[PDB]
Amino acid sequence: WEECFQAAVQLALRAGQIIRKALTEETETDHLVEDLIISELRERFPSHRFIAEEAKCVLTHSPTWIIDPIDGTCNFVHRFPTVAVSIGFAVRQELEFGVIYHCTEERLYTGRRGRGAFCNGQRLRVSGETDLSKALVLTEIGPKRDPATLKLFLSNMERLLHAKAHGVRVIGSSTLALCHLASGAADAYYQFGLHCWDLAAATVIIREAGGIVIDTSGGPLDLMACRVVAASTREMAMLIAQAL
Amino acid sequence: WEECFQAAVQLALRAGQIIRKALTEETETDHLVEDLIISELRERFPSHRFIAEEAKCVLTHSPTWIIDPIDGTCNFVHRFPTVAVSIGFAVRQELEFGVIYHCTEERLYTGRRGRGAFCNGQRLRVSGETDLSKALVLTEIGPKRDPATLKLFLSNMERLLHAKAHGVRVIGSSTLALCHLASGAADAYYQFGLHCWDLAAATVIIREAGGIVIDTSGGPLDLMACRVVAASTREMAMLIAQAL
Repeated sequence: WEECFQAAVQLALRAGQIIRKALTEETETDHLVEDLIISELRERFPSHRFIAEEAKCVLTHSPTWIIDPIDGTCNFVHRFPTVAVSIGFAVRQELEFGVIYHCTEERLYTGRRGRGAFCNGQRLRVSGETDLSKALVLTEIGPKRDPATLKLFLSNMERLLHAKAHGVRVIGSSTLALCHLASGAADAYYQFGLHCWDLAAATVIIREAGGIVIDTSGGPLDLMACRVVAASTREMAMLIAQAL
Repeated sequence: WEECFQAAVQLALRAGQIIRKALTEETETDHLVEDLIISELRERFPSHRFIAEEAKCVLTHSPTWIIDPIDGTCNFVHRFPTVAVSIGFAVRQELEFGVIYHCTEERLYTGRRGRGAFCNGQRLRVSGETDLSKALVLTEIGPKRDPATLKLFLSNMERLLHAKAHGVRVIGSSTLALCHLASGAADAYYQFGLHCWDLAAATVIIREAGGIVIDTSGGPLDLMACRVVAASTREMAMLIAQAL
């Protein structure tokens, strides 16, 4: 699906341009970026479907765009330089390609079904680490600050920390957090209550890099489940969904 | 102390390229960096003292060097690109200059007392956030994990999130975390069990940047205390401090 993949690449970094020059300044950009991507993909393929924030995440069987104009909202506002656009694409209720741009570091993350995953030219591949005790695991807080998700939050980290994890990292971006996964920079990821536009693109990439992406339970991924376990190995992934 | 400062700067940079180098492969470097700096400065200023990993943080009034060849050790071995070199300087029992160089993303942070703070030649200024509820806070698990130092991490964390804090960030580099604080991309920092060589250099940069660096307890910094609270505003430092 080249013309579309190319539309994704071309837009992800034009958006990525808009956000870099925006970060220099001292919600508008979001919409700007949103309405940029979605209006052009729209009347580029007027009959395609979309799934971005602006129930649920119900993926049909038709060619669907799954978009997050700005991932790293909060980071943006504090100008924490961990900000991203993520454009995923599905066909036949399968994830086709993904394109995730690190606006700051200028790293185009791409992933096509069966054709591998690359960051800036060269190929990516996960780690294969299977021993959780030797692993660097990623996760994120969340927008919602209810005492039930926050207790949750603290519950899973203890489990992961009592699971004897090498180190934990939370960077304010699930999209980039997972791209770290895909490239080997980390060995596992988890999170509850996260929308699927933050998931779609990263998954094809993580998969194409040789990794695994499942439901938190250890079962298969469920886009509407709003959760994830992404790992370097299905072993690692299993250890993580077990703990918690 | 112009002579000295450019000594660390050139070593932070020398060490850095070596780090970036060695990172390129697929901890002997840490020794290479340790020597790389302590050696030179040793010959250069043989009358000086060294505070480094090898009582520990007993600072006199003599001209003393506080060094961490590599901050972000676990990150190194994982290839997680959050690794830093730390060379701090004190004279007459006060912090004089600090130099921190994000090896990978190639940033040389510096700060000299009276002479403000910088990164790559641009003047740094703390954020100026006093509203803890609007704060991006950074911390670190730390070294040990013995249950003692691991349920504290979760008590602190739980407390912080409990205070309706914007977000939490752990990136696996104390000095880099603390540099973000200087830059303005974060609002505060807190940690229990971090050594002075991680903290000497950063405290200088945060101070010269307009930030406040204090003891965990709200009191002033006690370098032999292996703990810190740093923040954009004394206002913030308190709201954090009175959460702990």
